[PDB]
Amino acid sequence: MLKYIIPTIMLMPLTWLSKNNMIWVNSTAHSLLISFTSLLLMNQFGDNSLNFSLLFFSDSLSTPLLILTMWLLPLMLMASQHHLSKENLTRKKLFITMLISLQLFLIMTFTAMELILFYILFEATLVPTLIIITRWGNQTERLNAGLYFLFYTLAGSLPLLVALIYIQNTVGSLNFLMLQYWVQPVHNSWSNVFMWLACMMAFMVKMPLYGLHLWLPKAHVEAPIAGSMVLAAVLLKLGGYGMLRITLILNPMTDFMAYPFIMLSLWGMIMTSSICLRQTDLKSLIAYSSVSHMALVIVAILIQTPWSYMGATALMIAHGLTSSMLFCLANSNYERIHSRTMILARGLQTLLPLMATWWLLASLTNLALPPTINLIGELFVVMSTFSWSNITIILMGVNMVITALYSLYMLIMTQRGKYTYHINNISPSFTRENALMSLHILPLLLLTLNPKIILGPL
Amino acid sequence: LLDLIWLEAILPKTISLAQMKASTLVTNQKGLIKLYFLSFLITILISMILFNFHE
Amino acid sequence: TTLDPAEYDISSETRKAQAERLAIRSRLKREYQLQYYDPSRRGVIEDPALVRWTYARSANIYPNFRPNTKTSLLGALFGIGPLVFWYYVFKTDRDRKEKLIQEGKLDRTFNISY
Amino acid sequence: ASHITKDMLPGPYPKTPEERAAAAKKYNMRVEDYEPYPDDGTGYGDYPKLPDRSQQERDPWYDWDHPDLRLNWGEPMHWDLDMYIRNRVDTSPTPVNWNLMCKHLFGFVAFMLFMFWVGETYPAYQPVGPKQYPYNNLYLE
Amino acid sequence: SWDKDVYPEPPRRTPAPSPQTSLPNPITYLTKAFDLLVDRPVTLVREFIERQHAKNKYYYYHREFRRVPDITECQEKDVLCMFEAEMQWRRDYKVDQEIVNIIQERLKACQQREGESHRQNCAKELEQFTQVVKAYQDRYHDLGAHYSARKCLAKQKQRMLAERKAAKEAAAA
Amino acid sequence: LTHQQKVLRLYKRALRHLESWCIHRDKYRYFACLLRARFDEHKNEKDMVKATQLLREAEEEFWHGQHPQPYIFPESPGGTSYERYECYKVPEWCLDDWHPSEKAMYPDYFAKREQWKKLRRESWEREVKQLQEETPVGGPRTEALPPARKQGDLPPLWWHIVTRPRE
Repeated sequence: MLKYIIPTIMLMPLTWLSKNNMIWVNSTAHSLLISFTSLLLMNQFGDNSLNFSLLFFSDSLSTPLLILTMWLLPLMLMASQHHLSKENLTRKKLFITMLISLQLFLIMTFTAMELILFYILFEATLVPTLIIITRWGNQTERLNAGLYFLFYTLAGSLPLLVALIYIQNTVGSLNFLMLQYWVQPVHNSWSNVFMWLACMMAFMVKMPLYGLHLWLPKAHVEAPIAGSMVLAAVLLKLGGYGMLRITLILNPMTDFMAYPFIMLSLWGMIMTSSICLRQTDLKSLIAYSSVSHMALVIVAILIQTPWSYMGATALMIAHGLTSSMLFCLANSNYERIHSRTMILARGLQTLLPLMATWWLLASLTNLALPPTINLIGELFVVMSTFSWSNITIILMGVNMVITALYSLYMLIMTQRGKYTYHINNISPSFTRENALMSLHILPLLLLTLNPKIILGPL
Repeated sequence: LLDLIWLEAILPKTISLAQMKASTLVTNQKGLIKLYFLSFLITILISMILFNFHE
Repeated sequence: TTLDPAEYDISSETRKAQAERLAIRSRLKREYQLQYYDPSRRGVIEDPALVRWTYARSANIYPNFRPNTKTSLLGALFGIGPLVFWYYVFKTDRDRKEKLIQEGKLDRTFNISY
Repeated sequence: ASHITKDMLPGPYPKTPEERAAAAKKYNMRVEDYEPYPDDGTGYGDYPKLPDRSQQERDPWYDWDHPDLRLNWGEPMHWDLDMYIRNRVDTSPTPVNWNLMCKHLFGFVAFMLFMFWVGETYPAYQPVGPKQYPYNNLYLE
Repeated sequence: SWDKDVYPEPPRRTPAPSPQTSLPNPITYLTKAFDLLVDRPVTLVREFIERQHAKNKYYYYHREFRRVPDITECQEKDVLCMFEAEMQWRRDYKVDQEIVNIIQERLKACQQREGESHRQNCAKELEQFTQVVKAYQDRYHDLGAHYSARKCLAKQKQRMLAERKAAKEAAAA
Repeated sequence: LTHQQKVLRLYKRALRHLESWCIHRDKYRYFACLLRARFDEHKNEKDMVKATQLLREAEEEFWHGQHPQPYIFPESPGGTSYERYECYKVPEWCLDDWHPSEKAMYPDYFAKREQWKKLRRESWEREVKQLQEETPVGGPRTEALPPARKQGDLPPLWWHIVTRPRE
């Protein structure tokens, strides 16, 4: 990034500098203008490689992943205005500035040129997220969930510093990923277990295994104004990608102990989606979908040898757009009925006809209907771990079975009637309610034409 | 019955483990200026007997 | 086959004074219909049978919980149980599969993928 | 926002007549077959004193149900017992188990002994001697 | 277009005539009418662009690179010369993907052109293609170091096993 | 469920499950009094187990041989095309928000809308006044007085009085 960070910091003395209620239109206007400039110099060529400027950028060359990070500040301000507009303007100016302040560090992350520039920016978050969790929620179990969001992420990430500083004075210096041409291999020892294990375990705490997922239906269940950092917290989970930067090199020959991470995350996949069909909180229904087919990448990274990196990259931004919109489907239809209980919202599909398509074309991407960005992602993972052992088609096939019965159970609960109650629920899904529900499927099915833009090196 | 129990049993045991031992160290420091100084002397003698400290 | 389901039995006069259990539900329905009809409500009724259904299922299982039994320690036959078995399979493959791959050949000439 | 009798407590012998009903009218006067004694199997954290479980079950099938909403569509006031398996599960059939369905496929399980043989059209049986001799005899001539 | 040696086919060899009867054949009604209805809006318009596109021309050139260093250079702690030996190397693996794409389409060429026999005829494809793919994954495909693509850190060392193990340790070859 | 109408709810289905078993029309009709003849055995006697053995042995030969997929009267609790009219389903009072030039159509129906609401908006000074009086404490089923002693308005007004018509 030459200057993408330099205009997006200039967004920040624009909000408080403005007038009265113009502060919504002034921020969303200029924030869309970066989306040309974000595309502009990037997506260049392309054959080994694009080192970009200096010690501040390797341009996120083979993993683009960053254009999606820049949609969101002009996607969340139109989403958050539903129940925020009762507070003071002095705090309404705050909640826009820390949200930009979350996008600032993510921009120097994903590119980062190093491994120690990564960590200090990998941990430069979690302060502006925690402010959106504790203040601006609903009734309690915010505060323990504000502490479960810490102390998993921070307990794991401190043994990175013990190992990353250990590499910096062992073999040259880690400062470049392109001074990683000289790499000594890492054999089987009793100290080289822990060098592999401490460097890996801090990434498992964000993209969860079946164990230690205990913080993920805490922060997403009790959640800000209209999914306002919940859209950010789904990117941030897939923004722990850096295992793709590390483990491709830098102990390349330890598959010897991959097996307690395979079987835990391959049997957990078939169970943690099965454990959600009896959910009664609607925002906790989606929160376990995000566990399951995110954890398919963990058996797609540790199994090396691409035709998996074809798919493991496409799955990071598969439900980057899907699981964002599902939260937006549930951040809407809560402004009208004030419960997230899935029982209560019946009698629907007659009252709001125009958003019936927005339910289905969401839930038709988990069924995934092969010409999308989804079953071009899974069917490379399926054809990859087939070549590990043939038996893995069974568990991953039953993964495809249960999530078919799982996604429709959220659709079919709205196809009932007679509504019994509800003198409220009048608002016929206004112009904003369809606009921020659009711009999700409009790039999602568009990129299926030429999805060579979404591919690794590979 | 499992996901909220035997993953929630082992790690939030540690919350109730340290606060079991964060009570034995203010409620046994209950004043007793007579008993500060009887316990400084045990510390000053056990440094003589234990290890490297004279060597 | 799941279940019997006991659609006829006897009465008359086993505890004939059991009546006015309907007086409970008629009281609720007289409470509900007087609540449900009004000219200006614009919103749902609370109906805390739902509130006691979620909150006694979401929370209030772990403050309830004591490990006094072994049927809650049964989970080692269910949690760590099958996860033992999947490790036993996968290291018999990729080892028996491995020796055949090195000692001798099994795949053909046109196996570029993989 | 209701705090008094929000949910259950560590029961189910905390003077059960005070529970149903202070609120949560599962029982009328703690003799209704749904007094909050039913902690079936103590030691599990699931279902405490709990105006809740092992109550009579298997299926509000939403039949005639003419009091009002009654069943599953129309939402009566306080009748939730255990759900999410009961908006798709029904009542008793005609006969009983007599598992003739495994006996129905048992007819071909006996005809798996007919999978051992062949089905050659010409000729018939001739199963008693070596005159059959499936393949050819001598050479050219 | 292209050159036919890269993409071969036999002639056309298309029979003809064979009427032999005064039975009413609809083939004279079909091709003698409908070919003219498409001939006007296609051939006249394509020619109209063809002069309009020949009004001016635009140029783009062949892009041929420079190959001075090759393989075993250089010393271990060097970066610069061991960058060029990977820029050498990665171009020698994107290209060697596509030569397998060419020979595979050659296999697609015969089989839809013969179809009926398709096995005992054309004599060449199943012999040529399986002497190229069997010459693919040996020494040119890091199986299974294909993840990092391991340019010259492992591309030589399959081929070290093709020298240090092969051709001497066969006992006694 | 009284013992008087205990046989009657079984008597309606005893012939109803029979007619799904016949093939002719008279085959049912020749069996009409023939089925009535066994039912006319015990006519007038006590109400105790002296006469409960009509019912206590009616479990056999009724449940035994009970309706092998009978006729179902398709507009019913069960049976096909019973609750099928649901794509329309009559969403009554969905006419709150329009942003008009869509309230242009039906100028007389919107004229008549505001007229009927006076009975709905103003009946609580009268109906709810006696509702605390006519219902003593917590008694059984909550129908009002059937004229409400001057004008029944309604009590079920207007959700049961103007409810959804079928088509």
